[PDB]
Amino acid sequence: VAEKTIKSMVSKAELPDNIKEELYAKLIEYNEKYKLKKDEIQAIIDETVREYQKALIEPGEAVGTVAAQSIGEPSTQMTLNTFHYAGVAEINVTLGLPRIIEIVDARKNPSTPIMTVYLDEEHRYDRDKALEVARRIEGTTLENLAREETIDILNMEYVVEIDPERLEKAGLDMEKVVRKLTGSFKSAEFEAEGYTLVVRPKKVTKLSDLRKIAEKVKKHRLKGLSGVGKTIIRKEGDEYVIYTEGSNFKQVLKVPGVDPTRTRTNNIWEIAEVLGIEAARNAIIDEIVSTMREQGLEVDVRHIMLVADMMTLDGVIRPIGRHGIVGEKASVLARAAFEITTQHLFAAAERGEVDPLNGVVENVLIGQPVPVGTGIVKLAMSLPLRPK
Amino acid sequence: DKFASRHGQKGVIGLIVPQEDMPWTESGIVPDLIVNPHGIPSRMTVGQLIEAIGGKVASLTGRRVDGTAFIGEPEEKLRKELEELGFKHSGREIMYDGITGRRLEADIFIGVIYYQRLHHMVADKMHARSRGPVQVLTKQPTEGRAREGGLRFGEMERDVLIGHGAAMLLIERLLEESDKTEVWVCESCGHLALED
Amino acid sequence: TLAQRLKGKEGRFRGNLSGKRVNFSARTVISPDPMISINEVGVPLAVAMEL
Amino acid sequence: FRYTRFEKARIIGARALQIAMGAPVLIDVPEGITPLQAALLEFEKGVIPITVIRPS
Amino acid sequence: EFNIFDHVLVPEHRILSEEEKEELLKKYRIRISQLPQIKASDPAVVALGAKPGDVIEIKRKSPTAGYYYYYRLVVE
Amino acid sequence: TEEHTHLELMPAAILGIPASLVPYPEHNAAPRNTYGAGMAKQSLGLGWANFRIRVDTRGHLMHYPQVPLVNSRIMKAVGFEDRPAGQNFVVAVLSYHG
Amino acid sequence: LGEDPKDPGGYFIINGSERVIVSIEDLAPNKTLVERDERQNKVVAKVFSYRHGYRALITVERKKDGILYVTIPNVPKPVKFVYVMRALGLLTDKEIVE
Amino acid sequence: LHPEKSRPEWMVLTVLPVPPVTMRPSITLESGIRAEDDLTHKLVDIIRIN
Amino acid sequence: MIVPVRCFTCGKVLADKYYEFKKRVEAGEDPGKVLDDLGVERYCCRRTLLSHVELIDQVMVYKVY
Amino acid sequence: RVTSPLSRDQPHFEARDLHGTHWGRICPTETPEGPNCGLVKNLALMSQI
Amino acid sequence: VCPPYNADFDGDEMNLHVPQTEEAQAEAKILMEVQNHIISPRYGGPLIAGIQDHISGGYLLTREGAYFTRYEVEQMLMFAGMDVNELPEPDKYENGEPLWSGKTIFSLLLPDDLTIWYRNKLCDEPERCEALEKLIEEKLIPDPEEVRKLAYDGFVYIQNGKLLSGAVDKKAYGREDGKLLDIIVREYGVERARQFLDQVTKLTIWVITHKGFTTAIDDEDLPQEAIDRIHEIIREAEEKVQRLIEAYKRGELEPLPGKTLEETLESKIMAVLAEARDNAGKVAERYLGMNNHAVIMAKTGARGKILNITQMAAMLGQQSIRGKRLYRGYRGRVLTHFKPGDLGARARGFVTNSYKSGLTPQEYFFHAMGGREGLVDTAVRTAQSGYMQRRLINALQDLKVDYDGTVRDPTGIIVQFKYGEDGVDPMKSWQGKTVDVDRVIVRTLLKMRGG
DNA sequence: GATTACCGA
DNA sequence: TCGGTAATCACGCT
Ligand SMILES: [Mg+2]
Ligand SMILES: [Zn+2]
Ligand SMILES: [Zn+2]
Repeated sequence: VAEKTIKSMVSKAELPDNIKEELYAKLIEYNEKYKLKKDEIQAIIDETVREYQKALIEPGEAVGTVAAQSIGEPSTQMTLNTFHYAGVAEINVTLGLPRIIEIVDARKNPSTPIMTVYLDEEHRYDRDKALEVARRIEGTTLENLAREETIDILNMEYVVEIDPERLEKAGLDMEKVVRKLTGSFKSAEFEAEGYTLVVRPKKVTKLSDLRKIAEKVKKHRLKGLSGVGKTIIRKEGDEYVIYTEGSNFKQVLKVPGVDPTRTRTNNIWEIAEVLGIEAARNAIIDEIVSTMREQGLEVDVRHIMLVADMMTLDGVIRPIGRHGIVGEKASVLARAAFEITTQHLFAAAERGEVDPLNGVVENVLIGQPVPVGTGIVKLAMSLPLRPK
Repeated sequence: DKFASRHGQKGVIGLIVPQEDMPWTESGIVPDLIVNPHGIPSRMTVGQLIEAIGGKVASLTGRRVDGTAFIGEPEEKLRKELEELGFKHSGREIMYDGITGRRLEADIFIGVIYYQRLHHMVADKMHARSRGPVQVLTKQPTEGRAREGGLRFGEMERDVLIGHGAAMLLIERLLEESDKTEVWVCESCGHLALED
Repeated sequence: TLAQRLKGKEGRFRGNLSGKRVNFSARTVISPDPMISINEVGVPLAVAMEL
Repeated sequence: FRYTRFEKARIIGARALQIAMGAPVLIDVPEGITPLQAALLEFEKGVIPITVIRPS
Repeated sequence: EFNIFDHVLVPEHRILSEEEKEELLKKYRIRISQLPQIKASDPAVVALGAKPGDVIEIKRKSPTAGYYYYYRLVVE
Repeated sequence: TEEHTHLELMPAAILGIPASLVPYPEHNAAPRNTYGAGMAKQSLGLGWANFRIRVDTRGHLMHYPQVPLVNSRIMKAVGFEDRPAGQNFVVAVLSYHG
Repeated sequence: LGEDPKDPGGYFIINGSERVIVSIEDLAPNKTLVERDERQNKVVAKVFSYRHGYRALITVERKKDGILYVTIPNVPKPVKFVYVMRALGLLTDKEIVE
Repeated sequence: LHPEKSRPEWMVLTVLPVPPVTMRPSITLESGIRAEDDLTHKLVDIIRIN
Repeated sequence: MIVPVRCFTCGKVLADKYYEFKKRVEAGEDPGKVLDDLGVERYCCRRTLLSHVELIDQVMVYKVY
Repeated sequence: RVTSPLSRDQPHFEARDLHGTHWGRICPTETPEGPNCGLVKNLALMSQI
Repeated sequence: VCPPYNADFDGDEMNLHVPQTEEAQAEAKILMEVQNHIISPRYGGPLIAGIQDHISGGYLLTREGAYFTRYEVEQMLMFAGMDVNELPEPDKYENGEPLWSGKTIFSLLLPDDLTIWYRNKLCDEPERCEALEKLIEEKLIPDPEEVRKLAYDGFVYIQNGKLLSGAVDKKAYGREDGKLLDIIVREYGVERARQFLDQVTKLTIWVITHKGFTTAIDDEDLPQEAIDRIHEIIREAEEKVQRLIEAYKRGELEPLPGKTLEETLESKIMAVLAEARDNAGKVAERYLGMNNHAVIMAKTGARGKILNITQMAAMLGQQSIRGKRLYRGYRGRVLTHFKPGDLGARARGFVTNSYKSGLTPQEYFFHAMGGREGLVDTAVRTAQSGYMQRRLINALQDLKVDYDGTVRDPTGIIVQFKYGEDGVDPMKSWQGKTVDVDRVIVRTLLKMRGG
């Protein structure tokens, strides 16, 4: 009845059953305490082996076609949703059908990057200390602490202006005004009316072209780490999260306070270059899952793990059309009915190229039975054949 | 034969049940179009239900009720003109079923709605083709019913059969019920031969 | 010319080779009946005498 | 040794084509039957001669 | 301070031995070139002792099987 | 008041000519009216008096057309209550045998 | 004469099939427009202009250095403003100012 | 390139092949007027410039 | 398109009681009492007198031999 | 009818809308469905050109 | 069979094509018949299942108070296929007359050793389910007479092919998950479950035919004092908008750090308007009872929501366009009936009359603006999804499964070992998972212990 | 006419 | 950085 008695009844039966299954079956069987004793214990295990043996896949299946159809059906019923979501932190992340094209087609650029930032054990519960970490991530120049630029009369040429209230609620630290001299060119120190007068005692190179200085040092200021966009803080699960904007990975992971082991991303090519290919496996898988569940309608994750484990097939992730997997290695007729380009592509493989067989698009094109499905079985039969 | 209202309740004749099996009412009324009740509180077409009272009011009174936008006949004044002419204020009436004959324990709604027939009639759609005249250039069937041609199976329809696993059907459908040609081919050159 | 006969979204890979027109078909409208089983279908007797 | 769903639909397909080209039938008679329906009755009693090859 | 490992995205790798290459080759009746090829970049392989022309095993996890192996190669 | 600068005519004529066929078009939803004004251009109906002496590629004729009950006062002043299209059924709303 | 009085007219009988011109909606000729910002570059100001036939875009663009381009149709090669404006009819810099 | 299947000097067309008649059909318009095929119409104009 | 000689739901003749009906509404008399004065009881008989077009006049004169 | 010379297929999310100037000149509802859906539009019933 | 085809009956077109050769015809019959496709490979749940009348007929059969007389029981068992001998027995409540109950006419279709218990959509009182659940879990087999007549109408409980307590709605059929057609294809073959769905369908449409299911105009009607409850919500929500314009105009901005003053203003305003429409939706929903035939169609679920039945005797909410409120128009004023420089609720796209109490002409033209945004996104989005499917099929149509469990491309490069994290077909897995120990334990024990 | 991305100084 | 060019954009039916 006790521990030894049960565990070794599964151990004997084990060889057709699975490893995961074993742990599962025991931990529920033990739990039930109005207990059943011996004969129905053997009846349950000999029934669990029959359902697992009943539900294995038939050899010869056509996996790759029913993966592309069950991911392309739910995007046609993608009608309007509640675009007036009631959140604040996550902002403008292009929900719907235009996300699914951006994850399938590689597209180095992607619009609206939002990288989720999680925090460690020392910036977890402290409210205002978590704020200065988000201060350290954000970073601000001088151009966004203004509204426009007004010229002087003769020689002062510049002034700092409206407004100053970004330094009493976030705390952008008027001591940093002193700090400005860091590796700069001239760096005069004079604060009369709260703005630092910088004199330029030289000649013809800068005469009156104020507009080109707006691309130099006036814009090159980097007041804070991780030179990326704005940061929003939300309260979830007794940790503060910092839902930032943009994507600057190897700088962001080297920040004093971000927990490095858990920061998920809405980008594809950077998680492949930094964390490796098999991490970008899990970036593609976890992102198409999160789009489907938010829109109500579900797809099973056998279909997602066939596309993702085929799109990282050659060590660098590929796109899906006309430059990726169809444009990669195949028969030369397989590339003919996709990417109607053929004087680029069909006359290129005119030079030194054979073409055997063994696609699915060729044997249908030439008149042969395809290899998948029922063209996979091989028969044999003897011949006395008495009727009786 | 596709019918429709002017509110957007399109549909097709389901069947054509005789007059004897009709759920009829505690008067001489036998309905014509037994509309599905699962379509009115799903599409938000309340103007259907206001017009149904407006047909019953403006047939018993004598004068065709004005129903123009924004200045027409109001809602509440109709339901009093029906209520003093001899009927319940909301259309509902006592109805007896015609198969067995007992009052259905509900009060079935009934009115007068103006429908209109559409020209998506069925005798301009049905065609069958066993083996007809073919294309001159490819020897494949033609296009359209006026030139006696069948359907065309795009790249969607080729892939929905490979998903099953049908490889025998995929040969017989695409090439055996199509053009087949026998060709003499050389061995060591690869080019086609020439009969004479 | 030749490159537009081979190609052009209705050329001779999708237009005529890998998607072809077939024989022994029909096409008409649909209309319910809940009295036949789940895996049967009605067929008109005009289409039934030409297939 | 149970057949799959792809092997069961090929053994019937080859046996229904032999049963049309000669190949005398087992006890399958009654009263009129299309050559496809003769192969379905023979597979139920387990007297199919045709066996599969399982590459392994 | 961190590495590429100890992360909820990266599964743990290990470099095979010399006798396991032929043992894996007879289990699946394949040819050595028919395996899906990590590049010599992309830090998952570079912190191990990456030699081009070798098989490296990953032990990744799926929420519907448990643990599941998936073999790869190293190309320049 | 003493604030305005003009004064409207009847405002029941914002909409077009086949969208002025739908009675009470402020009670329905918005996509239901668009389908309704897209099917008055497809109904059958006796439209002109010279369908007999005419050669057009295909024509239609409906034997017993009827002037509708409750409608706009606009469709009296275009001519639609003189060449109409469609009849007046007497419907009922109940779920029949399937 | 073989007609009906309710026929409104407004259609030719070119070749035996009654054909009607459907009014194409222009974009206000000989006007000028102040086009939007940040599609690929900074602000542009496009226009159309035609008389007795040929129409053409004649835009006065600018990108992020203060060039003030002018666009010509034939041989496109976008030309700076002060090249053409000096070479056309005015020589004095004071006249370009005023 | 490949020395038996793709010589580079064969890329310059010294002899242009003519496609057959069965690939260039002659469509009849009303009852006796024949619309010349688009490939046929350009090949006629090639020979007059040669 | 002359008046239908039956109704469309209730089988009852109507074409004898249309041209007597309309010649007593072009005097100004209300139709609510004229249709009641004749033999019209329900409102399924009555929706097809009260809405009709009498279009036979226009088409007839156009002629085809 | 009043048609509009543009491309029939590519989306024009700001040129297929319904603008405040259409009040009393263009009908708000009549628009045929298909690829057009807002490139052919009808004049109102009280206007003058 | 009309959620696989995704069809309706407003004049569509379906094409058949006969297969001919004797190899391609015996392949069509074994591999492609309908009953093999009762569950779907995208999510496991059943796809070929009940629709509009099949759900809402099944609620009228299993209500408490559905007592059929002797002629109506005997007539419907002949119409729904089944073949039983002279056992409609035993006239369970002879209190008025000798007539049966509604549960036991449904308990002739089930096989003889089912045991299932679950809670469905109609549960309005969660406390009175608790009592039933607690007793069941401790005393595995009580007696079906005594204790089980403490039942509810939202806790389905069947044992031994006998529905003791429940009410059938869209959790036993349906285009999405119904776990009473689901548990009959994994336990009792397939060919049994084609005649469960063939006898349910004809039994259920019978009772919805001879009981009446009209829905007239009075189903949307509210008495006078309930209407005045709505108007105090619309007045003060407009007063909060008129106050929030004055806070922005005199410099009482109260800004958010991220957004600009115009974008903070629009945020706060829309939230007030949104909440106002849901608060008035709860007033109407609380009031009109669940006894007319317009909320029966909405609770159970067959072409309805509980939004568009309170969008018919209440507000119609705001009327937005891709997240912005209506702003396109003249120079600072949408229609020329409003004084310019105005950000009020009534003046910037917000209707306040029902689909019963008439829309005034600013509200109707505001309503066409929001309606054309819905029709453009049908024809735009369809062409991008159609081309996105052609990319993925034509790149992925090569992959098979070998006999030793390996997915391989045409060149012999192994793509995925031991197909799909080995190895169970998602068409026959349960909700992503594998062998389902939990259900097995309860099922196997019950039959053995029960005997 | 709009998105990209590959190619070219 | 930085400018340049092609090549791509549902299903069926009249
Ligand atoms: Mg349809
Ligand atoms: Zn030869
Ligand atoms: Zn009548």
